[PDB]
Amino acid sequence: VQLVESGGGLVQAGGSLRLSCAASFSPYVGGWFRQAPGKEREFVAAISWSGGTKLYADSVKGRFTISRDNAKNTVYLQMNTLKREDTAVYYCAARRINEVLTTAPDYDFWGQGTQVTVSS
Amino acid sequence: FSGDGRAIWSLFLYDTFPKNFFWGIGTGALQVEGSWKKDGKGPSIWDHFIHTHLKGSSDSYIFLEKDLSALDFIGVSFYQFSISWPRLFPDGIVTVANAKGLQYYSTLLDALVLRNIEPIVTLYHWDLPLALQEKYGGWKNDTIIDIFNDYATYCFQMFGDRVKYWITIHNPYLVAWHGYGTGMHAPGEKGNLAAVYTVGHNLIKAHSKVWHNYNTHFRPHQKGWLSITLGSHWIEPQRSENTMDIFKCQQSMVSVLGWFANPIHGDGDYPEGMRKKLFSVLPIFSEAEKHEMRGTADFFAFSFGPNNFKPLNTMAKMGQNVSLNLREALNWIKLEYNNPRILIAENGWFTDSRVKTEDTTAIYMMKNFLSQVLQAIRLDEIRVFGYTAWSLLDGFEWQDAYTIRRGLFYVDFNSKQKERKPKSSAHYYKQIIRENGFSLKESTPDVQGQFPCDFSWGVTESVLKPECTDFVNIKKQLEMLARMKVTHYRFALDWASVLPTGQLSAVNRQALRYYRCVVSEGLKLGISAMVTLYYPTHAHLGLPEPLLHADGWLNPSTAEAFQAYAGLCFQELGDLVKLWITINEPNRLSDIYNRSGNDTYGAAHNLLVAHALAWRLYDRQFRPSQRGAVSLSLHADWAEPANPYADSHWRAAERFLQFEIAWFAEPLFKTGDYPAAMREYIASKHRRGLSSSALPRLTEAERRLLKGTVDFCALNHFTTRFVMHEQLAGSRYDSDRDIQFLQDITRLSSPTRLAVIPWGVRKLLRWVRRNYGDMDIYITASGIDDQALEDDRLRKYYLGKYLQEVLKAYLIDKVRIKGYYAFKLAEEKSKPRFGFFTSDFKAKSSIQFYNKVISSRGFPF
Amino acid sequence: PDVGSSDPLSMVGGSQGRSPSYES
Repeated sequence: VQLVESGGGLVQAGGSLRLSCAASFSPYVGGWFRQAPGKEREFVAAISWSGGTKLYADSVKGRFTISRDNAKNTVYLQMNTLKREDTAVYYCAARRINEVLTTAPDYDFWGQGTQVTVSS
Repeated sequence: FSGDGRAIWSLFLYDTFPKNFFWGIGTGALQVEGSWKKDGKGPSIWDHFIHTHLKGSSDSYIFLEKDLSALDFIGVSFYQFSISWPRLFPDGIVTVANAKGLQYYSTLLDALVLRNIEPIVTLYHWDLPLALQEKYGGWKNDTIIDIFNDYATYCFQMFGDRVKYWITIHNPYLVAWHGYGTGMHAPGEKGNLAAVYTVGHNLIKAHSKVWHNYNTHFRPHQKGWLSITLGSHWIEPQRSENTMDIFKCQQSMVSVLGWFANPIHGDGDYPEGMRKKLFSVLPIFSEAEKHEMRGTADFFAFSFGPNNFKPLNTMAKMGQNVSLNLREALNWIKLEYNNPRILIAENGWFTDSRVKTEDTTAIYMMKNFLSQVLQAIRLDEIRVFGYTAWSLLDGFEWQDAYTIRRGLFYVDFNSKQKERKPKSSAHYYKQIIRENGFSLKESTPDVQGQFPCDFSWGVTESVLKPECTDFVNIKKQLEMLARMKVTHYRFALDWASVLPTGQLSAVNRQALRYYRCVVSEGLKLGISAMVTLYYPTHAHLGLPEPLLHADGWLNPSTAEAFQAYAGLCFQELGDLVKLWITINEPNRLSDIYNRSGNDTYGAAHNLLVAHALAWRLYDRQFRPSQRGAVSLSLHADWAEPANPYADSHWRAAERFLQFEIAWFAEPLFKTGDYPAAMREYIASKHRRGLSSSALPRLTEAERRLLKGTVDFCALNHFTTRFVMHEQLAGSRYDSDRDIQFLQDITRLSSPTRLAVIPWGVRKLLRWVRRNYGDMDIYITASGIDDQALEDDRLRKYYLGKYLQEVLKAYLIDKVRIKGYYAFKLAEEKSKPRFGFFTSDFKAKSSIQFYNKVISSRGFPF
Repeated sequence: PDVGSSDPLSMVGGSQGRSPSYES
């Protein structure tokens, strides 16, 4: 199971950015984590196999929305009204058992990481 | 295809199911688990519905051991249970799973695989998580479709390793109709028309999404099957074959079963009728949704049981008549949906909640249902591969709560231990599985052998009234007897025609001459006569009018009149006639004296005296010269217990025989007095304030007269009764024997409901032999009616089988059985078709069959 | 069929009925 992030880069604050994780069989839970230099990885958002269950971190509830298209094996993270507090490396994760969990030891496969930078 | 079902409305000798047929039993999570708020189970709509609209259950969730014990006792191959969604996912959305509930289902699945029991797992059996009703509107909101597919996905992932049979929803018809139409079921919205059809729509669409999920992602590595359980009722037309009653029948079926079946098992759409009748209440499938509904079931799971039948608002009957005929229902599925493979996913009935373990009717309902399934498989070629009895154990039965029971296993809910006791149907379903059908065990295999060269082969007729070859009557009879290889003929005289006075002072001598002519013509055919003096029938009591109006058989002088009549007939026929029956079935003559219980006993006392006076007259004054033999015929149907696991029903079967045969047989054959069993039983129910009837003791003179007054034992045997112990009220004869009867509607039977139960005659002969010893026995009546007027296959069948058991009683059991008289020779037009010849004197096929047996002296090798 | 009774098909009788012999 390989995952690939797309759509990082630099954004003006209050702007918007959209990451996608493409995967290469079975159903899975799509996850997203962000990590800043010297801090522990923090959960951002996750989504059940057919999208009935979406979970978000409080710090992003309202601004971020997660969605997926199973036909293309892609989960999307739609980030709107980005803060400087949102600058981090963003990792997509996959978990096989269709249970939406918020801690990183619960995800089996991890993407390489994409950088998101919010400047003024 | 759609509509092909209406066709449905416009000798079966199979006992055992296909090899590899598949036997199971079911439960549903909410009925049996208990522990509704335990180990972080979320509440369901049914938890809320009970604590709002009503007032531990089987406690399976803590007693898994005890239900695995019951499964092992039954011997089922599969067990069908359901996963309580809120016990896994308290808020239905698939956030963190509740690990103690996952442990329970995992532990159950492990145990079944290790006991070699296939799990059939049902995702949704009505217990929707309360949080989805409150947040979304439950099945009203179509967001449920993915909430449901997520839940199934986890369930496939956690259990598909071990589960090869999956049901998405149990009976979506009730989900929509009673949840939102009637308000009988959670969540309890009444009259919400738009909801009913939106709910149905979301259930259909959710199922389909789960099927495709399973088809794509799990079937390749798990290789199981998925269906949905469609419940329905059955219906038959109000009027015989009314063309538009039949159309309403079809509408009723479509409205319940077609509504969900046509999208899933049919063309992919709702039924055309519904689409018209509901052009804008009913949602619309896009042409692409139509192609993704068609075919989302790997078999027809079908439910047929009390929940599609009661209460009356469950289905629209549309003026036509309700029906429990499972065979026709299965046939309807075969024509509508083009002969799919059917699993019966739920079947059974219910018993009242004060019945504990002796569920007699439950056995016969199960027998009847199973019989209809076997007919469906064998006669109609319906691909029924499995049967789910319902249910494993008593539980909470939805809106009825604990007012009905449906388990094969009793649960006393007031005991903490909640033990699972096998009911009678658990014993019965156990043997069903052991034998893979109907107990082929009371049916011993054919014997080869022959009756002795001097056996009497008879035919019987009833009363003949008088009109030698002059008499037209006798010609037509001779023409019949000439076509039979019988050696004996048994016919009755009309007492009132011989002595219209009832006194010898006025003998009709022409009547005796006609009777004599009957005997003498028969001797020319080489046929001996057994003459019955008095043969009472429903239509004609048979008494000369003066003694009828003088109280009939309640008048002790009616016994003396009979002695006068006997002597006359012995005098005027006894040189020709060497066999005599005084009275035909006097034991069943009690019913004419229906009134007092002491009335029927008194009439029977005078009937015994009549016989003993007639017989002693013969023994003293006519046997020396005539060297003939004299007895009487007792009606002697066999009796077995209705419920064979009730020691009380065994005792009722012996009490029946006491009251039926020993009533007359004990005084006249053995002891000169009534059988002890009868006098002593009638003692209790009168010493216990229930009956004002006494069975009068008999004078030592009365004893002396009746004792030993029979030359042989004569039995009219037709059928076997299945008897129940039931303490009845009243003081009538019927009341004192404390017996009710159960018709096993599933046995090969005649038009008039005579059961073909051959081995009953063998049991009877041995019961007779053991109570009354090695005296000689003639079967003086044996037959069955039959609609067929040329090819009476049922008569042929009865005759071959019963005579085979009589042979067994002769060759194997060594019963001194000397003769067999078949019943009967001809039939009258209004009367049941019991004859070997039609009313027009045309011969039926059984004659050739009876002759062949006679020619062979049995069934030689 | 009395759909509300536990013996909807009325199998439990209590009436023996006449023998073949009494129906002629």
